[PDB]
Amino acid sequence: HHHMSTKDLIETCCAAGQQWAIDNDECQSDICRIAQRQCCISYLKEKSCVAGVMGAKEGETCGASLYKQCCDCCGLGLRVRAEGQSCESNPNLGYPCNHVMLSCCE
Amino acid sequence: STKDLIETCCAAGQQWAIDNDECQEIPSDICRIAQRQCCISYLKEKSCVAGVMGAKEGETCGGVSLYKQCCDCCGLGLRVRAEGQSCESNPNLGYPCNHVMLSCCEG
Amino acid sequence: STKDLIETCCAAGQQWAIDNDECQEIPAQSDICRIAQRQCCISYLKEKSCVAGVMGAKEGETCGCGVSLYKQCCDCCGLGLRVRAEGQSCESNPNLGYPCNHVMLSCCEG
Amino acid sequence: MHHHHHHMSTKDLIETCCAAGQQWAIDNDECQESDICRIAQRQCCISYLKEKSCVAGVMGAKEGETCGAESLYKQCCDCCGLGLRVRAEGQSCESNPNLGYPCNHVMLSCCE
Amino acid sequence: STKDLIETCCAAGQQWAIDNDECQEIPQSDICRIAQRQCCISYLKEKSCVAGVMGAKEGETCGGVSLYKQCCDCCGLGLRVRAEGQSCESNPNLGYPCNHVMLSCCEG
Amino acid sequence: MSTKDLIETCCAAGQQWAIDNDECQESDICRIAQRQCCISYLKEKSCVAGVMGAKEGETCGASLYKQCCDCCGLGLRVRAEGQSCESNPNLGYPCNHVMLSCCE
Amino acid sequence: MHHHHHHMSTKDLIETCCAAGQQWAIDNDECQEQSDICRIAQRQCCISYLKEKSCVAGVMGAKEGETCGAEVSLYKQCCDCCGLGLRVRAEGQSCESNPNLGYPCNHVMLSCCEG
Amino acid sequence: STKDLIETCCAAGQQWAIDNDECQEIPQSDICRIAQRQCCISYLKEKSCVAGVMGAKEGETCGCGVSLYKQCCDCCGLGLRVRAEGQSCESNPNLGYPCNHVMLSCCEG
Repeated sequence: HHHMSTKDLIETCCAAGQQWAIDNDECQSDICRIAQRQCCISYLKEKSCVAGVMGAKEGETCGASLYKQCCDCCGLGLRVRAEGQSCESNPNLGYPCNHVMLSCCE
Repeated sequence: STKDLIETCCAAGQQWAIDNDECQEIPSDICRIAQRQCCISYLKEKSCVAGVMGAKEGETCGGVSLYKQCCDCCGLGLRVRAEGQSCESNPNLGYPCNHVMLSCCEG
Repeated sequence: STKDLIETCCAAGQQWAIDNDECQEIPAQSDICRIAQRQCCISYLKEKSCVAGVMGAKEGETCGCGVSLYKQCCDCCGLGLRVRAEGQSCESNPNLGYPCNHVMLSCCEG
Repeated sequence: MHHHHHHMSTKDLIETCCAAGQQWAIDNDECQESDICRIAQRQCCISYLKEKSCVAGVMGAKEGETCGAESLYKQCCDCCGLGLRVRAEGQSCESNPNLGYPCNHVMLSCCE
Repeated sequence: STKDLIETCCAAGQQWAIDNDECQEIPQSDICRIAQRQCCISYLKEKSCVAGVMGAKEGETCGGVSLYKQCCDCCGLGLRVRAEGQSCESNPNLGYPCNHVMLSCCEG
Repeated sequence: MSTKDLIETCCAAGQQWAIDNDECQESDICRIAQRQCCISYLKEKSCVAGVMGAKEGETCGASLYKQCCDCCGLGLRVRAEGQSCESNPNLGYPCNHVMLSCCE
Repeated sequence: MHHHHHHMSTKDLIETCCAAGQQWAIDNDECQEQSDICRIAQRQCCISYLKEKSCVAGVMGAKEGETCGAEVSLYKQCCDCCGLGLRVRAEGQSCESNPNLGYPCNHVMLSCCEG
Repeated sequence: STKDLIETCCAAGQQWAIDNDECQEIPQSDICRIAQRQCCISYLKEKSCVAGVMGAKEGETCGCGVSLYKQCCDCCGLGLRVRAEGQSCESNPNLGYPCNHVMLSCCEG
């Protein structure tokens, strides 16, 4: 077994997952596995998203993915800003698209 | 305007999500991006809400579906609440997992 | 239980309201659940739009198949404001309905 | 141009136009019918029709009528039906303010 | 005299407006043709404007030389302000006759 | 925003749109005020150009350019004949005003 | 969201949920039936009731000559353990507590041996 | 004698439990088989129970085998929570054995 509350186990397994994501670029007792996987995936998602945003700002192609999603959503904001128009929050775009579009627009 | 075009193409995307339950064969870059993103967001939020309800109903938790993710994350919050403990925000869990865990933990 | 199902489906409805600004296309499901979902979705949007409406009126905005009470609560608040502005006290008028009466009184008193 | 001016207080105007609205609702079943007056008229007109349709809805549910598919008739029928189903299961009614007004009140009344 | 010719040709233009509801067709001197056309257009404009004002006051949806829509819209501005218990302010940027019509509808 | 302020705001936007772009394609209250102030600006500008055209001896054509050019031309022709100007309100606005101004 | 809160002590909640569990066991023979405290107490009291009942049936089974079974319910266990005590008694030997048999086997063996 | 056979087969069962952590394939008279199985199960039950209790005291939150790990952890947890509230422990035999005993033990100090 383990000798740890459910809250502490979540914290512990979350940190392990993040650490696994940093160590390896992939996310390969149920409570622990869920927290591990979720924190692993979130780290890789946020990283790919930030790379995507930087890609758009640098003029790089988004492709044809959180890289692509964040690149495209940043591109929306850039194009609006380029037209001299003000940015408006559109929650229908979802997360993180809306936030990314606004950030790139402002 | 670009703002109105986004709104228009966003509504088309939502409508496509309702009609087909997928965003793969969806039909300017601005329009295509807004369509796809609003299509995906709709399916994500729908599957997430279903997932939360699943967890509260005692279902086993186990494309764009957040059914499993939201079910799992809700389940974290429920288990902590069931132990009489308070939950703490953990942004490392990501979105919407953190928010869903907290919501399920605090009622 | 039915009570827990109502709570569960109610929270789903509220969550749907927060996520999308509508309850018309709220997505193998029981009537009890569908009713609670829709009703909690609508209540959330009504209360939110109402509070926004009240703030609108107090900030000097002139209001004059959805569920928004923006306009209603703005107008009803405006009634109370105008009475207050004339130095008069308000009187409860339940015929105005809910939440118009309550909102008018609240805006009339302070 | 000459016009007829009146100097009725806002409070009195609200009362007056409210009574007119209610009376219009009673006379005709629609609310097609100064901003102060128009708001009070419409709101009192609509409240009357809403309360009436709501009470009809409650009676509908208690009689076993269908509420409709996918309106205050329908809303109050559905909300009453929640309370009825809970009562039918032998369970006690719990206030749920999240259901809003008048749904919560109607659910409780039909439950108890 | 030129003054009398203007009056004469002006009355002809008004008459043409009444008869035919347009000013494209001419029923001779530049002075006369100009006065005819201008008085024809003015008559149709003022008529359509007054109809537009009445439309707005009667609750009609608003909307060539016709000012029906313009005067209906501009009246509607004044009505809405009046309905809110506020006084109107002259705004010359609205142009003529929009400003005048808005004010008239706002005052009563 | 109050209705009065919204009218002012949307009016100024319309004028600004007219100045920026030479056309008026661009709440109902806001859209009406925008369009009306846009159109008035373009109308007054074309009218003033028309008046200047007439005074410079330019042809009016065979439009507020043409209207104001023609109306100015009435006043010019009366003045040229040595006759005094008389207000004729039946000519309407701005024709009457323009004719008088060009006549005096 | 509005929620209904209650503030019952842990001790009272245990008592309450324990009584519910026992009642459920009496009403229905399963223990399938929101806080962990309540769920634990309910389940434990439900299962204990069914265990003690099946055990007593098992003891009576052994005394009546019934087969215990082969290879929640303590029917078999208590029947077998009673049978141990009966066989010792049948040999004219005195009963000796053997705690290694565990609970309730030891107690049941002794009772059947002496009784 | 029957008594000695019980003791013998009981010790075999215990020994099997110590060697392997199971009694499902416990490898002959009925008396012997019963004693073997029962002593095997009791040993694993008591062991898992004591581990469970220690788990709860060390801050673990536990809420078709023979393990009492979870049961004894949960029951200990009841006693701990009551003690943590400053309240006195009350015996509740309806909780059964060993839940009641374990709850009390964890409650008292």
